[PDB]
Amino acid sequence: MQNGDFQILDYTGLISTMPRVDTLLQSMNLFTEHFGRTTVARIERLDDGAGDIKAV
Amino acid sequence: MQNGDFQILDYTGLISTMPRVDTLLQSMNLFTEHFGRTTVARIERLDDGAGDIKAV
Repeated sequence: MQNGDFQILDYTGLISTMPRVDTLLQSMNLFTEHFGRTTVARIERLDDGAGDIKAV
Repeated sequence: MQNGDFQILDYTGLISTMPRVDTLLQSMNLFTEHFGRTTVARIERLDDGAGDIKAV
């Protein structure tokens, strides 16, 4: 590596830094992946239960 | 050994001591070594990150 016009110098190394990227949620694997075709999706719900019987 | 000029003495060997020499820091092998040619050294640093992609 070149120093001033009439002098030289020795290059040593490179230092690099980058912010951390988190992957905890990815690791936990709580999300299921679906590969569709369109840009619209449907979800179906069906809720059921029961009541109480009165004397007659 | 003789004493004065006509008597004798018993010799009890040598006694020697030396001061401390601490190598705890050196032993850990923390530092690295680089050998070059000139008297002036350069270093280079590179910083990189990421961006917050939005929806369009």
